[PDB]
Amino acid sequence: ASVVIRNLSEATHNAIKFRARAAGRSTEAEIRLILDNIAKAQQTVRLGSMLASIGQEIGGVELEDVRG
Amino acid sequence: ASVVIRNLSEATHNAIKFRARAAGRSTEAEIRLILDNIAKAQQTVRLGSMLASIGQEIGGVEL
Amino acid sequence: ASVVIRNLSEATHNAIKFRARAAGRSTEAEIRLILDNIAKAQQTVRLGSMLASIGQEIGGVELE
Amino acid sequence: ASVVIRNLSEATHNAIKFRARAAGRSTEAEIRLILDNIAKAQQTVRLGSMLASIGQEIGGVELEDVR
Amino acid sequence: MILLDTNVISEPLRPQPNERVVAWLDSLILEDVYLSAITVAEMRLGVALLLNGKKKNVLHERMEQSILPLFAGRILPFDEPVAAIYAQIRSYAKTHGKEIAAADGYIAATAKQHSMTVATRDTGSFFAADVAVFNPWHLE
Amino acid sequence: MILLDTNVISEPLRPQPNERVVAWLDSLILEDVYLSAITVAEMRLGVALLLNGKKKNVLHERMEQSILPLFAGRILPFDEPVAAIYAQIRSYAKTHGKEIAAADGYIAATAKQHSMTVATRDTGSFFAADVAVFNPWHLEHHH
Amino acid sequence: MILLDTNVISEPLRPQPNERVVAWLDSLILEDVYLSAITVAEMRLGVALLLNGKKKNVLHERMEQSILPLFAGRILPFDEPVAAIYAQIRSYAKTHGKEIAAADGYIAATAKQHSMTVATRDTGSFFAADVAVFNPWHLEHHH
Amino acid sequence: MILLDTNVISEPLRPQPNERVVAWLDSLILEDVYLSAITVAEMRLGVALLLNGKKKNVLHERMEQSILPLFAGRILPFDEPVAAIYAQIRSYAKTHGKEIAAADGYIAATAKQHSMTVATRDTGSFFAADVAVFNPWHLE
DNA sequence: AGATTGCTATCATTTTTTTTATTTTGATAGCATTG
DNA sequence: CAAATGCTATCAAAAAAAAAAAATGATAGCAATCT
Repeated sequence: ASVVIRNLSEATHNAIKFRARAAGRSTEAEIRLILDNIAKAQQTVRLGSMLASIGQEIGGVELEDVRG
Repeated sequence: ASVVIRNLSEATHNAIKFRARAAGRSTEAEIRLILDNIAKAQQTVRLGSMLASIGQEIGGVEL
Repeated sequence: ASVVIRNLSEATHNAIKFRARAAGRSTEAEIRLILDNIAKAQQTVRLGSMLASIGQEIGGVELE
Repeated sequence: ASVVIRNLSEATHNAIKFRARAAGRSTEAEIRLILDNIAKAQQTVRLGSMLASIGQEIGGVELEDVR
Repeated sequence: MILLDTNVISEPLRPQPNERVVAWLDSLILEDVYLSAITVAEMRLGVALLLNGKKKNVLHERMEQSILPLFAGRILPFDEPVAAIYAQIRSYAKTHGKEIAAADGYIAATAKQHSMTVATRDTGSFFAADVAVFNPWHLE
Repeated sequence: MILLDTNVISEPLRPQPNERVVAWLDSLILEDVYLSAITVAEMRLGVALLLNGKKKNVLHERMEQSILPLFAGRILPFDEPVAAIYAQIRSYAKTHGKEIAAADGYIAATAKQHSMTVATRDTGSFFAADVAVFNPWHLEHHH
Repeated sequence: MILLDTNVISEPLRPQPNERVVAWLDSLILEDVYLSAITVAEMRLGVALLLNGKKKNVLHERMEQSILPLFAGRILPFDEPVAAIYAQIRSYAKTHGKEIAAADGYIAATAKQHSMTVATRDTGSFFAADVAVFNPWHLEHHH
Repeated sequence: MILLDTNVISEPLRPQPNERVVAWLDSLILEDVYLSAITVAEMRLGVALLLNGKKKNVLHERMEQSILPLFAGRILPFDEPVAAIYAQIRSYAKTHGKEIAAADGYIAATAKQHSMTVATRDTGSFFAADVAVFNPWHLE
């Protein structure tokens, strides 16, 4: 998954370029991480693993189909 | 003014896409706005000087 | 059809204007709706005959 | 005031003529009334009279200019 | 509090409509008769499934301008709460030998949430869901 | 909607309220009438400056327990955006001779943003603000 | 936003739940996932039909005390508007070949209204409804 | 936190800006400095009352793209709650012999609302309004 | 016989609806340059 | 190295402005009724 960002404030760019150099990363890598970080923040719950647990707690079910 | 982000975790991408629409803005505007906020937090403006200069820049004013 | 209402109390008018806007309608549309609802009440629709009519009109159908 | 209600379906219109007639009045008198009652219903509070009372309660006050 | 089932509301529209059902529908207070979105969806589909011609077009006209506007405000939605009822009604009957078609269950659960009286030609399904029913093909 | 300035809402409370005005206030739908936080500031200050005694106390209660609560949710603040309008309402007035005072600007400015009508006894200023005004003291005629 | 169809929400609860599907559900942000009232019904009935025992009691609890609550406010009713859409989504598909089962039409129709993407293993039907579909059982390619 | 009275926030712009005030504004953490819409209103009006021209045009430009955006989110509105405070502040001081300009009152009230230390060259008023004050014309 | 009522009409806006440009995203494709 | 970066590009859909059409809100003008 890739995405472009045009018309990015030239000041903002340097600020990010700086932050990346400060850490030992490339600018792209730094974007990836400042992004991935807030994303993990939005992740209040992981539906998949959540339902799975419920599955494992009961040894798994097999609901009837019910649907013409 | 241009940056390309590749190999981006399709999911982190989801998270962003999400915060984007929820605030009614394109995903791009979102990145742009996120990066923009980072830069602002990394910056320490010196309010006095910053004005003192805009002042001398126009010949001085009074309000 | 057109209808003119004159000598309408100022307040009664303010009030209607209020209802209209507070519901996102033009005052004119508001009054139009009001009078519409009243007609609606005054009337006792004959559901059975209503349909059987519409059906006899279109040669009858069968919507399963 | 005055108001003209354009594009009023003849159905509704006839309904209102009927109503008025039945009620012993003119259509313009009927609408005026129908609206009045509705308006009366929204008139929850009467700001003037409401404030007036207070005035009458403390025997009126003259509040300093200030502005 | 009367809830028309698909087969009832659509009876008068038929070729040789049953006059007993028409008479009954003609004895109701429209402001007391409801419809399930599921039922309106079935009617709308019935219209939409017609071969193109003047017929399909006039019917649609009426359906939207004359028929359906009479129930505006009373076309009950099938939501979460009602979905729980559905589950009970159907699971119950099914596990006791009486089958209840999903189609019917939907109306049934709806009627059941507002204690309404389902009007229908096939009363079996509803007696089973413990819902007041009335077959308009009869009298009384 | 209508924005009531200080002098209009003050009238009823006076010794000999102006009949015509009160009547006008009476022909309104409360939920349509609003107040600028500024005007509320004034009304409260006008009360606070009285001499200590029964009148003041009673009026205070009436103010907080009766009047204002009727306007809950409709007392308009003078926020950042309103400030822009403000700066323009006053500037435009100065370049047309007719000056507008800060206080009046605040009220006007507020009204303008929300595109409202100011009900005041001193329409004198407000017209220069390019905002709709109405003097409940005067009469109403043709258009 | 995405609309989960019965069979996906069920996958994890099963014996050897397809890993690829569980992986995809975790790559999701709850507030973006919705359920159709129809689907909740199906789930709720699928539980009710199990033989009375311990398994059914627990599942019923987790179901109503854990799962579902997580979609509070994001459970879509089959209201009158949706019906109109349903009417077209089905008549259309028919006079085009692939016919759609009412149940699937309810879900599609629902999704379409809010232009959502239906997540289902049985995509073979929905695509005929002009609604975006995604099979988490499959791999992502996207251009 | 810190609320800048109108005179302080506008000093740096004056012809021969006082260096003690500039240097203090430079020691502050922007994220802790606020402005009252009232103050922001006079700032903007100050710019409006200038003869259309490069000076006015640039001042405006800078005022909207460079200055105010720095306070975005920290520009306190004058609301009902504040109005009450303002009324107490002015009534007390006034019925005690210390006139408080309605101008200053709006600030002192805004400040007294969220417990802030007002920065101004007119310390006298604010002391009387019972609000933390600081004269950036001095040191410390 | 003066006020009311029923119907139309005038007219300067508002408010919508439809067309016609312009910008922006999405999504990923080149190309020369470090874990 | 091949994988990763930093930039510029493509390119087909989405996502301000100009024009065209309704309504809306205010009365204005009469002939035919009632008081």
